Amino acid sequence: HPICEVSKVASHLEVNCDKRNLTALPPDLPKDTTILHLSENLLYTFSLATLMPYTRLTQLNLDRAELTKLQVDGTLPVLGTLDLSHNQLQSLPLLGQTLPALTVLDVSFNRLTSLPLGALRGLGELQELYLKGNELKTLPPGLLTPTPKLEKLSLANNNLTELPAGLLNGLENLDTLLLQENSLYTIPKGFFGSHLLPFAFLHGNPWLCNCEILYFRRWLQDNAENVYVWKQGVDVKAMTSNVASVQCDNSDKFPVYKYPGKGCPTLGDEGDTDLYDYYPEEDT
Amino acid sequence: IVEGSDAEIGMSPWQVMLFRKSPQELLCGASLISDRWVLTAAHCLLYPPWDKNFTENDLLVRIGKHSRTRYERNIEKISMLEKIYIHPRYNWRENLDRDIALMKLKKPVAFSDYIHPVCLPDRETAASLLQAGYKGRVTGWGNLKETWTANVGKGQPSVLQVVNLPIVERPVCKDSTRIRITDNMFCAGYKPDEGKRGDACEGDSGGPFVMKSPFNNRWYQMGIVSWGEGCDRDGKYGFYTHVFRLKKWIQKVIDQFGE
Amino acid sequence: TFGSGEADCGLRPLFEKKSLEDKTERELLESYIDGR
Ligand SMILES: *[C@@H]1O[C@H](CO)[C@@H](O[C@@H]2O[C@H](CO)[C@@H](O[C@H]3O[C@H](CO[C@H]4O[C@H](CO)[C@@H](O)[C@H](O)[C@@H]4O)[C@@H](O)[C@H](O[C@H]4O[C@H](CO)[C@@H](O)[C@H](O)[C@@H]4O)[C@@H]3O)[C@H](O)[C@H]2NC(C)=O)[C@H](O)[C@H]1NC(C)=O
Ligand SMILES: N=C(N)NCCC[C@H](NC(=O)[C@@H]1CCCN1C(=O)[C@H](N)Cc1ccccc1)C(=O)CCl
Ligand SMILES: *[C@@H]1O[C@H](CO)[C@@H](O)[C@H](O)[C@H]1NC(C)=O
Repeated sequence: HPICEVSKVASHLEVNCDKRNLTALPPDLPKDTTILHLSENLLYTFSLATLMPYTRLTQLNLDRAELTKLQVDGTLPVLGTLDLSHNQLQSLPLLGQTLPALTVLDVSFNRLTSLPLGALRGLGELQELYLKGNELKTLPPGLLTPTPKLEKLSLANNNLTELPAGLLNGLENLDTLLLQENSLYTIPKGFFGSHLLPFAFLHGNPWLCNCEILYFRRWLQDNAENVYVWKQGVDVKAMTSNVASVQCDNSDKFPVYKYPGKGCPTLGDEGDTDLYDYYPEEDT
Repeated sequence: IVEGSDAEIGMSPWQVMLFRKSPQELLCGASLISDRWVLTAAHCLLYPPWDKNFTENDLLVRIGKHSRTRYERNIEKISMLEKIYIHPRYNWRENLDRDIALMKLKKPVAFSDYIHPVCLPDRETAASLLQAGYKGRVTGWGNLKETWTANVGKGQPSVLQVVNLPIVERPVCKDSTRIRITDNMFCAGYKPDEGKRGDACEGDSGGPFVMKSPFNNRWYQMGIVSWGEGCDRDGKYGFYTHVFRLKKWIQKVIDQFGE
Repeated sequence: TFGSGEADCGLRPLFEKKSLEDKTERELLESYIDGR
């Protein structure tokens, strides 16, 4: 009866206020609402505090509503998912002390150009971070420190030129890393650490293949089967790996995983393997 | 595992995969005995004859897996090694006597439907279950055939394999190999006159040989896949490290340091 | 001195714990009876 659509299944409520030209939240929606969709509205400015009630709200969708100012006021101790993608944010909202239960944060496609110091300070129990499509150029040392449980990190389509040598410190559970389509030319010393990365996307970058592109040289070699090329959703990037997608100077026929360091220092430290032959034969 | 079958989900929760970081390859198998202790074969880490010598920093431990190669979302757990302990009297020079090694995870692992510890044999359980004819069970992602020579069929499975094998009496074990046997190992497999087949194979080492107590219904790890000559060859038997006999050395390191 | 996990060991969540038996554990159980 309101302006939105109210539904259910189990002890959860789901309200859908998409594309309803709203400039604020349609007052008095089920107090037991768990999911809230306010997509494609006109919330140039929004107040979290305005949701203080509905104490069973877990998922909040404020995408495509051209938001430029989010007022982080009240608390949503049960909010877990938060989509702020496709908006006009120019500075990242400090959601630490406000959304303790958050596990998924998508601030993809906004107008972020850099990240605050203690950006994520507080949301330590976070699992997925989406920042694809912004214009970030550099990252803070310890940006993920507060988020040790992180499993997925998307930094594709940004203007990054160089990554913090110790960005990935901690992150024992990280499995997907999207960095495609940036302006990266080299990878720091021990950037990937000892951790195993199932799905990495590094294509669409101008990799400067010299003598300090060797670390990343062997890494590509070892993780050849873990490098994929992003196509789109529903695809499940678990379809045919492709380490050749990472190319020198983004130059086609110049895969980084096939670049002899010719006259480079230390003839045995970086990319010193490939000593024996192997003949594998697995099945369906 | 040769002549085995695909394992059921969570059927061998204690199954551990010994992963090599670079190049990325499955080396051996192993088993979980506690939230921070793994048990595998010694020669999986050290084998001077084949200049094999893996240090903590060269490996990873994948736990709670089913598929041999697919990363499994929120099913498997990847842990790093804090310390490797190979039996100080492991005989690599001749017959891999005391083929055993303990690994200490850098951080404890939480259990799940897929990740659980197996029990180690005690005085009575060892004496009760280790009898010729009684069947044990071996699991592993190892080769499905002798891969060093041309043979029909695939080399390694896509899913963890399982096979049930009868414990063979020493005499039969001894005279089936020219390799010198010790009290620290035992062999198992079907005899030429039994009809059924099955045996471990390369890549299966470290994997556990487990038996279920008919008394308390708990699964105990009686052995560790150690060696054999060929895979599932008539009149030939697989040899496993006798876990119980080495119980005193396990206890001694496991319980050595505080925490 | 410690490990952690025993007393609970050897009991599979998806099986013993749910009082379910896997497809071939019987093979093992029938092996404990003299086969003549
Ligand atoms: C399996 O692999 C291991 C390596 O993968 C083998 O161990 C390696 O052995 C060499 C010995 O040749 C070690 O050499 C360096 O360390 C020794 C000191 O040893 C002790 O302290 C180390 C910590 O610093 C530990 O890592 C060791 O385990 C041990 O406790 C130093 O004395 C050496 O210095 C020498 O060389 C430098 C030049 O670099 C000179 O300045 C010195 O004067 C001296 O001559 C080395 O720095 C090596 O560290 C060690 N690596 C590891 C991981 O332990 C292991 O032996 C092998 N197992 C078998 C049976 O082969
Ligand atoms: N048919 C079997 N059940 N085979 C089990 C072999 C398991 C395998 N082990 C092996 O391949 C070990 C290493 C040395 C040679 N070897 C063997 O199994 C061979 N018996 C040769 C040998 C025996 C005794 C002493 C020295 C050499 C492994 O760890 C995995 Cl790659
Ligand atoms: C990022 O690169 C794009 C593409 O050329 C450009 O339009 C934009 O101005 C760059 N952003 C910054 C902050 O440099």
